[PDB]
Amino acid sequence: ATAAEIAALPRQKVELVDPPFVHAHSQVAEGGPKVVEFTMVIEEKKIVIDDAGTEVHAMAFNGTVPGPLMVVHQDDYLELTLINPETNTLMHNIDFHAATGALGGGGLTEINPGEKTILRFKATKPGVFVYHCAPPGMVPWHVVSGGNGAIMVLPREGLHDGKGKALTYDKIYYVGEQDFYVPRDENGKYKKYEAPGDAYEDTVKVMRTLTPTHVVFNGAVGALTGDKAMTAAVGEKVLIVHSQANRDTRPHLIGGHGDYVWATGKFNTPPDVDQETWFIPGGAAGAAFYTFQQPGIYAYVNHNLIEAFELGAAAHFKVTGEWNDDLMTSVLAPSG
Amino acid sequence: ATAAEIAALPRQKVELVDPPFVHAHSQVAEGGPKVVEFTMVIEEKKIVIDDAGTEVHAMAFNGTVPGPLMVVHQDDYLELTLINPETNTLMHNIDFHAATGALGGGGLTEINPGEKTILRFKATKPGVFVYHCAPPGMVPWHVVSGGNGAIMVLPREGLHDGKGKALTYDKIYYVGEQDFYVPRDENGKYKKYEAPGDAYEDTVKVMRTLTPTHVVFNGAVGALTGDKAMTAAVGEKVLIVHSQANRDTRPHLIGGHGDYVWATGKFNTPPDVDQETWFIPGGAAGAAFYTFQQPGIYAYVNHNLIEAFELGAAAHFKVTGEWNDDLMTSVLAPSG
Amino acid sequence: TAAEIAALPRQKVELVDPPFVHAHSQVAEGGPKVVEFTMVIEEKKIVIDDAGTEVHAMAFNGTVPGPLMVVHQDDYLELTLINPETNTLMHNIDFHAATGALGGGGLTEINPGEKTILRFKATKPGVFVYHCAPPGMVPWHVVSGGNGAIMVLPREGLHDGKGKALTYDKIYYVGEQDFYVPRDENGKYKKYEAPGDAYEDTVKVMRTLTPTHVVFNGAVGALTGDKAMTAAVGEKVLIVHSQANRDTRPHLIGGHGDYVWATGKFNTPPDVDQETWFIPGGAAGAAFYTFQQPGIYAYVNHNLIEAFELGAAAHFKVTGEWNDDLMTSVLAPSG
Ligand SMILES: [Cu+]
Ligand SMILES: [Cu+]
Ligand SMILES: [Cu+]
Ligand SMILES: [Cu+]
Ligand SMILES: [Cu+]
Ligand SMILES: [Cu+]
Ligand SMILES: [Cu+]
Ligand SMILES: [Cu+]
Ligand SMILES: [Cu+]
Repeated sequence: ATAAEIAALPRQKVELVDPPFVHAHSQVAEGGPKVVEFTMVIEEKKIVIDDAGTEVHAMAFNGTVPGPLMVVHQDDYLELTLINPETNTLMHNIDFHAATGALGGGGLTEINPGEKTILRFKATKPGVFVYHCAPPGMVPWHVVSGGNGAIMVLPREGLHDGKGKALTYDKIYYVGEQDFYVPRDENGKYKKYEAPGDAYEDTVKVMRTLTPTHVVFNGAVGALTGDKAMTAAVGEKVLIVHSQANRDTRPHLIGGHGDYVWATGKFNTPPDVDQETWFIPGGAAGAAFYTFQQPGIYAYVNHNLIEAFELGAAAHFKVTGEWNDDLMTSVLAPSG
Repeated sequence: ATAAEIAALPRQKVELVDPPFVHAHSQVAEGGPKVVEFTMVIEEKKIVIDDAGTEVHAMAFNGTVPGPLMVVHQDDYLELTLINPETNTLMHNIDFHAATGALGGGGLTEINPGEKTILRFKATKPGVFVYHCAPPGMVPWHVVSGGNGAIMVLPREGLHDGKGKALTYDKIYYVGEQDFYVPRDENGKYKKYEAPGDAYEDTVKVMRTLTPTHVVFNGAVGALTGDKAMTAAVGEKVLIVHSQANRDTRPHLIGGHGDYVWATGKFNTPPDVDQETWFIPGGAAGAAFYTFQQPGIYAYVNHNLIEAFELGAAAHFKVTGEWNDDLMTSVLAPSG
Repeated sequence: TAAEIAALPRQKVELVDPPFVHAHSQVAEGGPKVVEFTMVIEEKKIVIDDAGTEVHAMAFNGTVPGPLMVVHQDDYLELTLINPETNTLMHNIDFHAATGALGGGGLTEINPGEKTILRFKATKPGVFVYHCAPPGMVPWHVVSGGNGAIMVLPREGLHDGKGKALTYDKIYYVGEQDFYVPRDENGKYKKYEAPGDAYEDTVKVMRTLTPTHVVFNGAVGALTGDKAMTAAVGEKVLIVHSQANRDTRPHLIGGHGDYVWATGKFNTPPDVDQETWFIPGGAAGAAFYTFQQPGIYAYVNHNLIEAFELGAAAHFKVTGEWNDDLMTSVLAPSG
């Protein structure tokens, strides 16, 4: 399309919602290509990531870790207004893995505090894709400070399986998985800082060990458990988008499966089926489609169980409905 | 299916065999759906995991690390009797990745010492699947103490390749791979403990490093070597089921290939072909099919070669038969 | 038959250093050939970073990684492997592409002052690791750089899932190396007189499973600056990537993998529209991309700590015209 042609396209302004929720959208595309507009402010904020009061200087797209999921369709234009507020201390930018050229938008979106930019890219490829901050000289530091999220580029005709049967989700959740590298003192205590810059040297030392101190969902230990558990009902079709901008993960729905899993996150690559545990490399997002069959609490985990139950990479689903004794039954309950 | 229909189904009681062997089964299902019955006693026991005599307090399904492979067909019911003897000190349970609901069975199988339980589940999806102990609050500790195994749910029609050709193995082996985290003293020598509980806090410390001290097949360094080497012959078709309940692995047959590899372990997902090295994420089982073409010794390894040759993740095959100079020949043997 | 093999054409090929690849045709020309290669194993000190950090490398053909060898399915690869009397160690070679004798390693154990010639039939199409593998010292030889890759092209060249021909304009080979360099008490990398002096200290670092360096083409920044890879808008590029010991996750920052044989095997259909692909330790993968935008791209292991802190970052410098349909700055950074 020409510049004049793009300028003629319908503009639709989208209002983002916080992970793990996803803003309103249509699975099948509404008419021809549109310029879908989003705005996010990059917020620098202290976050507490565990019950010990451990702090991280987070870089939060739209105020969250991870930043929110943006949903467009293949061949829409994603037009992001990105804003760096005056109260911030650092330059920030954005690399969209979905985009083509200028380091994913990174080379065109470098904003100092008090600056804004507007980037437009054509979403030519269907899938779930990571985005992250990537300032030259400080790339992994910003990323492991929570400066990442994802987008979903839906096929204009919605999702399908390998064979062409439509796959339509009733619910969609976005899990952003985060590896943190929090410096400790000589007593094994996590250190605190009064400015993001103050933690830099200490953090880089920990980063180089390639061993995170915490691995969490939605920015904290227990962020997606208890009250903040994701919800479903027996018979509901759920899509779980999962991203990790820096480090590998192996998602697993304990009590469930991934009926269809785009493990690479790309919708033109046919999904794997009947998955127990899938694998998403650092720097990617994946998506799993499941229909719930049993009510109760599920644990959705990074299935390195040390990472899940020692380091924080565990979420819950709360599922309502009738128990199915055909699928599973206790023939003899625990007894002498 | 109703309770009355299931009650009407035939029962078979299977005798489990120790890994790497697999109990007598048929690849193609004989008859309609059965209720397949297994019994396992969990043993808390001291095991030696290397030639130095390093010991671990293991949690051992059926007394072995890994626990034995259970084999059923799709839409069979698996009915496990699980026994926690009174000589044990901890509660145990079981999560079948093959199963649907109650945390894979974990929520219905919490047994204290002196207790037993019977769990039935419908095997709705064909593939190889991990099972493991998963007691709330102590999940990874039990798993990395050896408390894991696998099952195989064969399609009723046996195995096929991606494209409708039947694949029939002559023999099957199950390689359970285990990451162990053994505390060291101030001179780097492995510590021993009187009771399982004594080791807990030191072991958690090593676990948090995400660096296993040992990575072994069938419970110990070199367990599948010497007169315990796996065997085949030229022309023989071998299925190799491989599981890792906690940590990623990258299986490789040195001198051979994976002709068909269900790297995700799920038989409705078409296998990769002509593989050098496949990838099995932590919390999953995979399976490779190979037809041996050359006689001699092969090493079957996790192809992080440090993990293979320093940490313990190497097995051998001894293969009998005639050498094929077409496939490979020494034109000029090592000479001055 | 014996005569049929004996009668097949023999052809000598000259190797070139990574990231470049020797002359080859994508579509096989004629029937099966015996393609002849020669490599001299060089034990040599190499510098791997900007602080002058040294490794006693084992370098097939004098390079880390060793060079890419290219043949076609059902060709034979016939390698003459030479271990100079000036070397101190025995070496051999395991071809993951080959069948038997531990990939060739059991037939190629050559002491200093020896050579050997190995022939194998390249029965399966794909990119495959090769590495040194002396019994009992396998990982030490591999993490000292003694590894490379080969490509076994389908006789009919590459195809997509629908069997449409994929023809590259150029090919690069990125060999990724995990190094495990000992440090003294003050955190300074140690140096050693002979390779064997470093053995015990090196194995200690190896057991932490934590590399000190993760590099492309044998050194931090080897494929950046005046040594960036190059392309033009519209140009079709195959990037072959190997890691003989440790997982990696390649990502073309600014680009994609249009077709990615993540397993490296050409009979396994490629994944498409890839953001970041995954290559397990002990394998090679291949990605096909058609550049759409000019500029600098970063080609990385997308554990960004490995990429930017440990060395796993390369560049592409791409010429041609910007495409505003694909991407445009609507409002440039402004106060
Ligand atoms: Cu940034
Ligand atoms: Cu940032
Ligand atoms: Cu990225
Ligand atoms: Cu247990
Ligand atoms: Cu347990
Ligand atoms: Cu599990
Ligand atoms: Cu060597
Ligand atoms: Cu050696
Ligand atoms: Cu190898």
